[PDB]
Amino acid sequence: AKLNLAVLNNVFSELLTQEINRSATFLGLLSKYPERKSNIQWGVGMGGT
Amino acid sequence: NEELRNLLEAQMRNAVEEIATTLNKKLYDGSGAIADGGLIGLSIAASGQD
Repeated sequence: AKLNLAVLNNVFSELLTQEINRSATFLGLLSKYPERKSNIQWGVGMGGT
Repeated sequence: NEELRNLLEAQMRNAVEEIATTLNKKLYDGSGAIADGGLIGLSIAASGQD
């Protein structure tokens, strides 16, 4: 077609396919807690008696 | 920590529970033995000993 071969359109389709593995499994169950302090600090007991 | 305030009562409970966990520790092996608590035990109560 010597007419309308230089004036075509180049539309895509609605077919984006996600190809990356972006998942959070172990983060998704750690029972997230807030904290307003410089460092969490607790006590650990040993033996001795 | 509301367990370590009363230092007499907390250490008394560790003292009794250390008597108990060394009592059955030296109950499988008594051997008479003034240093061992005075038990005869079970290492010679279930053998060919006297």
